[PDB]
Amino acid sequence: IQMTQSPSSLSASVGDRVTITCQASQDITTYLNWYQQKPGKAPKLLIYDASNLETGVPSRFSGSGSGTDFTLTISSLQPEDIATYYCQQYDNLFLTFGGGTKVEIK
Amino acid sequence: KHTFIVLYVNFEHRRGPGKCYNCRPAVINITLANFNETKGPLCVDTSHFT
Amino acid sequence: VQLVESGGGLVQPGGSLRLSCAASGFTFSSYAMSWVRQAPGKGLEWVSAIIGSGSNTYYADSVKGRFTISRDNAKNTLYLQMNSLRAEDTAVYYCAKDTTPRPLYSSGWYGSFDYWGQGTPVSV
Ligand SMILES: *[C@@H]1O[C@H](CO)[C@@H](O[C@@H]2O[C@H](CO)[C@@H](O[C@@H]3O[C@H](CO)[C@@H](O)[C@H](O)[C@@H]3O)[C@H](O)[C@H]2NC(C)=O)[C@H](O)[C@H]1NC(C)=O
Ligand SMILES: *[C@@H]1O[C@H](CO)[C@@H](O)[C@H](O)[C@H]1NC(C)=O
Repeated sequence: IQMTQSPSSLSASVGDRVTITCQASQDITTYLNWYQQKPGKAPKLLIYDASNLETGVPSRFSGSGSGTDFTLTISSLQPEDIATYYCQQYDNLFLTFGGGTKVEIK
Repeated sequence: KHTFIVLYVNFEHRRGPGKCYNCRPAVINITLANFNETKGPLCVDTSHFT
Repeated sequence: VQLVESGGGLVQPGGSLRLSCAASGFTFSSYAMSWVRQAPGKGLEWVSAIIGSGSNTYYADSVKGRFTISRDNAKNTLYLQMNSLRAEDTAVYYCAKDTTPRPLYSSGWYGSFDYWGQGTPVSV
């Protein structure tokens, strides 16, 4: 199993409604989760089961998808959101990470 | 002789328009390996089992 | 819930290392934990995983047959047995905790990691 994240990099300004997607290449149904990666730091969990907001994360994040496609949306970009993002599946014990993506300031 | 009494439990939420999570699960998998109701209960007959 | 690692350094290819990661602030035996490394300029690649009871171990294909994963529930510690390190293993390693608590008598699924440690890079 392999997953592709598109786009690899994009730039946006404060308040932009950034939308990002990653493809699973197989029927994953709902076993997907999103992560936060501020470079120079270890990752953190953002959304699990592709739709649940973790208790330690602000409500400005949302996600949806099923089957083979999956999407992550940011309601409004804030100055600390500039960091690497990652999607990873758990429909198989040999779990894999996505191709990676980076958001940039503008 | 060794007999393995393996119990498998699996359940999931009903796929549909509602992405509810705190609700009770709707579909239930419970199996007992070679258990088969028409044949009767699975009784261990070997000296050792787990 | 704090995670701290150790064992970073430089060794000639073909040697062995004893990586470690200590955990505290939660019931150690109730959560599966995994090792993952990030190569310089690349993303995250999974190394190995283990169940809370330590009865089952998992490895990726590129990692298969090369290293051994172990854990000690008495001391709340994680160990990774580095063996025959190739040049492509030069990266930074992270120990993570699975979010689902499972009974000690149960072998179950994992995947939704929530807490991570500081990290420990290695060179070969
Ligand atoms: C309810 O859950 C049980 C869990 O046991 C499911 O049974 C499992 O079904 C799959 C698909 O048929 C089996 O996988 C394949 O089975 C053959 C058997 O010879 C094996 O050669 C393949 O390598 C592969 O494992 C699986 O083994 C089987 N497990 C058992 C213990 O029977 C069942 O399908 C589930 N049903 C529903 C409706 O969710
Ligand atoms: C096992 O149970 C099925 C029903 O699920 C029954 O039709 C079948 O005959 C049983 N198997 C044997 C080998 O008797």
